[PDB]
Amino acid sequence: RGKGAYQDRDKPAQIRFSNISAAKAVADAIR
Amino acid sequence: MMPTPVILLKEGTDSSQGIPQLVSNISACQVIAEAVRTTLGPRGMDKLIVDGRGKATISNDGATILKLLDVVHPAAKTLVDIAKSQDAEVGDGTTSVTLLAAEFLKQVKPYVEEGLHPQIIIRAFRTATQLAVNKIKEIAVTVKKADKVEQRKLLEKCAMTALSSKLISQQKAFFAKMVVDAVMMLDDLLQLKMIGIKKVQGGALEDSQLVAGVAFKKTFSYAGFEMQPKKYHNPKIALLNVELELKAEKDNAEIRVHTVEDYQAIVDAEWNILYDKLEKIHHSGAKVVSSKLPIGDVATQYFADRDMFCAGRVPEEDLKRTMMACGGSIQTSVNALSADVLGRCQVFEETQIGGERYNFFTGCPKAKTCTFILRGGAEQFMEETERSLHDAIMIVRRAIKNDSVVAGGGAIEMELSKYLRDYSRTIPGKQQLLIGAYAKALEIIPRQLCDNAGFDATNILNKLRARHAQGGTWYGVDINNEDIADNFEAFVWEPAMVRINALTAASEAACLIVSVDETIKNPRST
Amino acid sequence: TLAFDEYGRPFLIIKDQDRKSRLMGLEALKSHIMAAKAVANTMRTSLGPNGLDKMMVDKDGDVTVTNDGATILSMMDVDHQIAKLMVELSKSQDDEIGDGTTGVVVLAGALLEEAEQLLDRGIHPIRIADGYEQAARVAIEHLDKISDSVLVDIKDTEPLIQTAKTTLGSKVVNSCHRQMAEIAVNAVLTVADMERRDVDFELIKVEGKVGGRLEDTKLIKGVIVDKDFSHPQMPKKVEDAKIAILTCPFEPPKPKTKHKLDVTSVEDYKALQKYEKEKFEEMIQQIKETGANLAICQWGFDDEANHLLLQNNLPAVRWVGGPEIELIAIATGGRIVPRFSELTAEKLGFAGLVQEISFGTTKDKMLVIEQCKNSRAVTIFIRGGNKMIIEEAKRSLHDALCVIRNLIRDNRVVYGGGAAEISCALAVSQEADKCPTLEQYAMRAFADALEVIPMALSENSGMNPIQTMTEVRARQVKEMNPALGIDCLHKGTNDMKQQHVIETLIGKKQQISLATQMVRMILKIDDIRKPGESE
Amino acid sequence: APVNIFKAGADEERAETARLTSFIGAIAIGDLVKSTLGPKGMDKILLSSGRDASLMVTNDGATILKNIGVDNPAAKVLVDMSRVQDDEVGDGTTSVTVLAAELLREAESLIAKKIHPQTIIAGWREATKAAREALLSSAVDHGSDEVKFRQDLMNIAGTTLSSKLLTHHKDHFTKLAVEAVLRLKGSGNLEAIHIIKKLGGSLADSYLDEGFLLDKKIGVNQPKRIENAKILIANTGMDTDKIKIFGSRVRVDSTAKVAEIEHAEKEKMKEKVERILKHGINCFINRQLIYNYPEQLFGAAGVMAIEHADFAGVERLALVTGGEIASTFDHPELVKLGSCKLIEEVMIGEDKLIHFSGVALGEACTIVLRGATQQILDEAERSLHDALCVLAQTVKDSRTVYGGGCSEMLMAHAVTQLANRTPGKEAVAMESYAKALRMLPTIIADNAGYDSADLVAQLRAAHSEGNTTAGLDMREGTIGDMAILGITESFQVKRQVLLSAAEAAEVILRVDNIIKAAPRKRV
Repeated sequence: RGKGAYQDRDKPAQIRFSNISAAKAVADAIR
Repeated sequence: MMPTPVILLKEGTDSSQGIPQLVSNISACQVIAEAVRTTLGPRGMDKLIVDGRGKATISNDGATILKLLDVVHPAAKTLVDIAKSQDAEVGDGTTSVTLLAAEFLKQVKPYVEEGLHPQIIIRAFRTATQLAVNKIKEIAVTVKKADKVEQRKLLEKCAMTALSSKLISQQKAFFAKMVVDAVMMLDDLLQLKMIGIKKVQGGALEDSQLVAGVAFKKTFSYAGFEMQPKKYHNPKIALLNVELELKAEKDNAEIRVHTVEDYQAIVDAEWNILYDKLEKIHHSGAKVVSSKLPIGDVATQYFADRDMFCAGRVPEEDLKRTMMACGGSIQTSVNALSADVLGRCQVFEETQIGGERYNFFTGCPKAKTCTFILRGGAEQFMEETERSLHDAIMIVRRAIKNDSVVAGGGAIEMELSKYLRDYSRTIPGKQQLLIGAYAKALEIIPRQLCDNAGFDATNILNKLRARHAQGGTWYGVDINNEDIADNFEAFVWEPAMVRINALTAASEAACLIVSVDETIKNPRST
Repeated sequence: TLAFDEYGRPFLIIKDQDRKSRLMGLEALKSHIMAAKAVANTMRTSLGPNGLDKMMVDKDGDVTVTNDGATILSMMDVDHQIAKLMVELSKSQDDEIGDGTTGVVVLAGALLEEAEQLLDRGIHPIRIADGYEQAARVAIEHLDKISDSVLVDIKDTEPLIQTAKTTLGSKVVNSCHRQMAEIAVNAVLTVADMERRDVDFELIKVEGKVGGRLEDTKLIKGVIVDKDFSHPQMPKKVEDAKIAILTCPFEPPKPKTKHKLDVTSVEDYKALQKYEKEKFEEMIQQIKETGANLAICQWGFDDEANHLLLQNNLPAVRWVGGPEIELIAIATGGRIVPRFSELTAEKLGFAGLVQEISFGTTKDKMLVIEQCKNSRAVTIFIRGGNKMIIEEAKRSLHDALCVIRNLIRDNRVVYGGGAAEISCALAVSQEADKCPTLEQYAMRAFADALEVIPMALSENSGMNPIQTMTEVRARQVKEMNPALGIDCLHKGTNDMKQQHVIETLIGKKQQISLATQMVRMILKIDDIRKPGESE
Repeated sequence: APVNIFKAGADEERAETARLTSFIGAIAIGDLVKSTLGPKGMDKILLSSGRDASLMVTNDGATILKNIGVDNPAAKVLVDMSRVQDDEVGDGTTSVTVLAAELLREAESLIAKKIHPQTIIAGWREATKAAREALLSSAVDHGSDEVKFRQDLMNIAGTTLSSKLLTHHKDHFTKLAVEAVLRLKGSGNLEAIHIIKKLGGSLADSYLDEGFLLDKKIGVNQPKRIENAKILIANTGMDTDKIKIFGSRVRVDSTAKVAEIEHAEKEKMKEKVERILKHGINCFINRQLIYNYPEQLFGAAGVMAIEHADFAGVERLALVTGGEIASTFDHPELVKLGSCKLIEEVMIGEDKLIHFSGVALGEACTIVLRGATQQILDEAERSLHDALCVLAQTVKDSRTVYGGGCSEMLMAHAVTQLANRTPGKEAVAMESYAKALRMLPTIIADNAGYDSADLVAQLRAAHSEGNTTAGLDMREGTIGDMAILGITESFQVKRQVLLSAAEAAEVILRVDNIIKAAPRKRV
């Protein structure tokens, strides 16, 4: 069995990745 | 503030003159060349251009790039018009010709700013051009093994080379073999109108097929064409320009009836005339009846009950190819039909390649035409494939009749610069600065063949200079090993005419730019 | 610079150059891959037995809820030249095979996503595209190694029904999981040509009428048309039909050309009145002389004809369309007769019970044919409680019919549930190190991309992709590689041989080939020239 | 109401949208901060419209809600509630916010059942009283046996901090909170523990300064280091004294008298400094600025002087040095001095600060807070402020309750057992009160990602049959004993969460009609 199930459907689903992309945009700016 | 007469001479006309106008004209040529700089060589990239309709074209051929750039500068257009000619005369001479022609101007650009009147430059360009062209003729190689496997291998190597810089990686052996054999199907005119290419969506590149005969796409039909089975093992083909509708009229007749006896006679006569034509078509064996004109419901059922197949509304382009593919003739009137005008083939079937219905003919031994069916996963994917087939056919067609070939890559361009330098070092005076400039521009080809994919451009060009000055002159730039390779021994050959015409067109382009001192632009534009 | 030269003069090369945009570098390549991520993120949400549906709202306000990727991607308003190609990928798969409308987008996206690191490592954009070909050949060659079938298309149709169940299991019609699987098998095998392995798509018609339930969907061995008997008191039941298919109106024959009858005398006026009356009688008796007892006419009737049809006990319907009379004539073994005077018994159709069906309070009067003689055409009649489930049911049965046709074309199958994809990823990895000349990074990237499918399936199934993938991939190596896949409810074990998860070999072969070619033609681009504002 | 309107520019809502929009707008507040409840919650970033946007990253519900700018006149009711919770105890601000929201959500469901709003309120009043008894009867006391009392302070400090940025640094910041308070041994001023924020180093590199740090470096011509210094603080004038005569001018016949008066001006400033120096001092701190003239006099005397350390800096120095403000110096024998060991300057974060080390009667301290970024420093500072505020009260009221949802289930149990003894007209409302109480351990598990379907059932089943210490084990995802694990909360924090949510929630239920005055300054 999977021993539980949790549905994660909320605004953080996109933020957790958007913040990383913004940081990459600057990190490469001075490469 | 100066041209302020009480009465104007013309209207409002713009006029430039002198050194800034020549520099501007050369600069415009340098900028437009940027559109193809990255398209040269086996490792060039493709470009995506969107037109005003919203449709994109993906291609890398200079003859398709330069026509979509919307060039307006009077001078930049010069490097486009010469592409229009090379597309006919040569084929491969696209990106290479544009880049060389632009470089011819760059090499003299830093000098034309400070004296050096173009009258002396034009004469030097003509001298250097004639020298370079003669040198090609003295080094081109030929074969004496016509009508042998040696000529087949020559044509195959020409095709595999022609397929370079395309959307082709491992399919060269697949397409190249069919291109060479497809052309050998033609008569001794090698007229390209005898080779059709048709796109059918669905499947991979390796799933394409070369059909010795022809096929049509099964256009608009009527109720009753679900019948007429599509299994034939020895059909005859009637190509007719006859109307088989009940409503066929002369458009200028009126049938005036005064009694019931003639009323019915006209009604029956209209049906009888149609049946008369159909019965004359029958008793011929022409189990396949094709026409560019409509075939109506009555004829469809007549043919079905007679165990015959028909299909109308066939375009004239395919009927003419069908005539040449089936070995027959096209007859307009049915009143003189016989067995001596019909075509013949062995197999006639309706297939489902890609989901759409296609009616294929094959088996005629006297097929003067052929059709190559392309399969692919997208419209643009097949469109680019079609372009690669047109160029490969063009190079092979020419190689059959002209077996004079030269080393590919930059190998010939390095030798041409060597010959010109040997010439220039025997000439006194101002010519040393002009013949050399022509020669220096010739290295743009081995340079760009490296800049687009690395290969340590600085040092690999130095190697070509060291090798060609001491040993053989067939050394070029490899793709697999990042160093020099002998293109002659590797059989990397291109028709001699590709470079001969490239030199002529590039030279004339330079003379059109440097010979202009003034530009006059009428203000009337609405 | 443009529009400014070193001499202060304007510098104009192309028309409206100030409204153009060009950016090459590696930014064109990253922009293409990034845009593809937006596409892949859409389709990954509808993969697997738990795939979620999309609601598509058309420009006119019409709304339909579908699962079929062909209906989702075809209704997009995306103005991006490469994202449009991602739709064409799903189209090519839909036209050739008809199954992987979701798979080819997810796979192609993974190849673009995994390629992102390869560009950042400094690998030439074209070397990446070529490297995928070296790895793809490995997956394709091994895909054809494991395959077996016992389907003969005669009576042992058990694996054929199972294939239909595998396909339909992803749709919204699982309330008819068995019923629609059996309908699809019977629909194709009764019209398929076993000699050539061809199935003519025109021999299976799909009709429907709103109302009832999915469980009321039936396969009718015959044709369904809109019945409208010209005479309202005409009996509505024929027990043994002798059917005359006619394409001529029941009115006095007229010429096609300009006529303009000249009438001068009273004898001419009155004589015509008699002759026309006789024409009405002859055209009806010419039908009865053939033994016909039901006429089906493309054209309408005169008022005079309807009375004669009654008195001669000759039922008939009116204004039956082109494709309807074409199908009726074929289904009944008859022929279309041009005129009344060409009628003969040899061209009559033969059929059994002819009836019209009334539905609730409406006046649809749909045809049912009970019995037929060696018919080569069938009709499916779809019911449903709303317009959306019926239209989706049409697509659900379409997919089921397509995979049956694919097995007829090629009877080689593979095991699904991710077993084929994981096995291919393992095979490529084993050969990825034989030999790591330049392409080591690219071939491994291909192997990783192949796993996007069992990983997305695991996510939609509610499982952790690391806990699931690490177990299956280990089990397929520790022992002789079984057909071990994944599932949501596990059904006991994940042995695809016992779950009967069957997919077509030629389907997956096309998914790999078409996805690879689409990726290549959009990687090898470094310049986009799209126009901006009009002015 | 909408028919025959007699209002100028105002509007009103009655019985239809007044309650609907009030419940929607207010309940939304709970969902906003719901994600911050428990040890595994995520943090928020709040952004301004511009003009030095001053980005804030924070967890605490009070700092989130007080910066939103809620416009809905009913939602503002709960915003003010969360302010009061922050001002009173400084913890549980998320718990009281989401509890009130869950109570209101149930009220809307009860209105849908056609239960009169006064019946719902009456039921909640009885349920609230039942919950209050559950807290009174379950409190844990701590008296003497200091080896057990100190452990309680460590448990309270650990619990509060576990919910903030300072998660995996508990082994450093727990001691900074508990020991800093214990060293005060006096009034909970909450200003005797100063925090200095510096960039550089990690959070784990923070430390407690045993002494007291001052700004405003040691003078120009003054000793930089004196051992065994006597400290004098002052609040007097250094120059421009203008002694107490308003409207006085110097009016002379010649400038010779002006020069003579100028000498007298300096002679009195010299005397003033001498009167201070007779105290026998080594270090002088004056609130008011030091001018060029007394600076030379203090330097020549070998005595350092600090100017304007802060407005309240002198008051803080008085508490940590053991002296007096001394705004006037006229009886040196009546003025008490302080004493320390070192007055040397130290380098902290590339900034020289004056370090008073070894100070007698040092009833104060400074925490030196280090971090990589400004957002880390600001949130870490708030975490210290929150823990110190609770600890300053725990040392005054030692009653605690068991956390981890234990107290919440005990309250819900008492409400349920008594609700079943009441008639249905009101029992349906008392049961809704208990249901809201059980939402808190549900939210905590749901934020962490645990299967709340089993944790809630197991916790309720445990408390149904004794096990009055059972609660959530947020490390393993099971039910554990709160006493053994050491998960406790301050009694006063839990009492106020219960009472505040009930009192605030009634405000919304009582309203059936909202009348909105015409807006001003909107064009």
